[PDB]
Amino acid sequence: TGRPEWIWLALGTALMGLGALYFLVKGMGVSDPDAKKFYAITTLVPAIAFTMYLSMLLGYGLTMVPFGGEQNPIYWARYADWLFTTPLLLLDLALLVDADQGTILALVGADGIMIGTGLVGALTKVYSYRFVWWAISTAAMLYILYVLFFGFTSKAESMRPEVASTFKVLRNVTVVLWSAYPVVWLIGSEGAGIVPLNIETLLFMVLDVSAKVGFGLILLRSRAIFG
Ligand SMILES: *C/C=C(C)/C=C/C=C(C)/C=C/C1=C(C)CCCC1(C)C
Repeated sequence: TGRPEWIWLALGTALMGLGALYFLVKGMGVSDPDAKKFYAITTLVPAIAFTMYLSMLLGYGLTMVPFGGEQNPIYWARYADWLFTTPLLLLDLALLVDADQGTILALVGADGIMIGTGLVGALTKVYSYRFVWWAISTAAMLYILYVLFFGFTSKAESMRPEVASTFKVLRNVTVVLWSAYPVVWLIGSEGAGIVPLNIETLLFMVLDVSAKVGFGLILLRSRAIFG
């Protein structure tokens, strides 16, 4: 096939794999129970991303959805990735500030809605309705971000500055990166079709890698993960 976006898919696969292995190696050397916890969660994130990037690289996770008078290429494998990686990242943040079970449940649920409606919208055949689903998915993301900024930050204040400071950074990277996804979707292949798929794939790999390996590197190198 040789689609123009394959190089970005290859680069995404490469970076997710390397990040996974490094986390795995670093994770199985640590003896601390809590640290192990964070390591297992944070290693799984890029591990899942790797498998999906690899699949997409190999020609799977791609479907032609008709709308706008065109046969649009929609990479659905992405949602198969995010469905499990986004809530896991959320869990990492939750465990960090000792969030309550109710909060976590609500965050993971909002996250499920976000990815769920997101895919439904990415698959919808009525052009205008694609944006209705997109709209609901974004509303869910804003809820998650609101909670992370207003809820979590507040509880991270019962933690040690080292932990509060680590969370702030992770929270910040998350707010900035996550905020970008809906915009990429809106102007890319799933939306307005303004930004071409190859470029679109590039933007997604940068955000994905930053949000997983970037996030992991920051979290795992901190002393805040220790019991
Ligand atoms: C490793 C992957 C990460 C951190 C992915 C984050 C993804 C989002 C915040 C995605 C958000 C979306 C919307 C707000 C609406 C349209 C569809 C999505 C799923 C692209």
